[PDB]
Amino acid sequence: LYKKAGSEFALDSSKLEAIYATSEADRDYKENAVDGDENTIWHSAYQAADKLPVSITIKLDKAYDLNQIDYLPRQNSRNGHVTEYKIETSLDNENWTEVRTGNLEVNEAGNALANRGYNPIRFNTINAQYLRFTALKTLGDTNNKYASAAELVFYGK
Ligand SMILES: CC(=O)N[C@@H]1[C@@H](O)[C@@H](O)[C@@H](CO)O[C@H]1O
Ligand SMILES: [Ca+2]
Repeated sequence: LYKKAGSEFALDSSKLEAIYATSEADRDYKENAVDGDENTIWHSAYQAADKLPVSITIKLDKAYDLNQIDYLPRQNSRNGHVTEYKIETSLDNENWTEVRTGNLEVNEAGNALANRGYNPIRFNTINAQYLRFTALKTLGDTNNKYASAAELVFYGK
């Protein structure tokens, strides 16, 4: 029911730009969520007053008909693994449509995502030049405080 990385629709990460994120920590910048690279992450701040939700806004080079993104969790650590999320889109970065909400399954222990590769998230084909991805629940040494993402893969025409 999903599509894999070899969909004719998989936008190239060169098409994407992270224009905004609630916060960023260390050297884990918003740009690392859409650089096509498993080995870089976006991580949000984890100071004392930092809590969820956090979100990141991806700008596309034109407006696309999107119907799926893949979420690639941080490969070396479960810190910031997103387990509940929200997806919104817009043409103008001011008026958002709420596309959907949802969860990703945890492993047996409950300490990391069950699927450590591309977790596909499909939705009904909507036209967009901006997508806001919002982490609602997350894992980490402290749960539900900070989020990370290794990649967001977009699909659309
Ligand atoms: C190298 C590394 O893992 N750094 C993490 C950091 O990204 C963040 O998750 C922080 C919050 O607890 O924990 C650190 O250990
Ligand atoms: Ca990356």
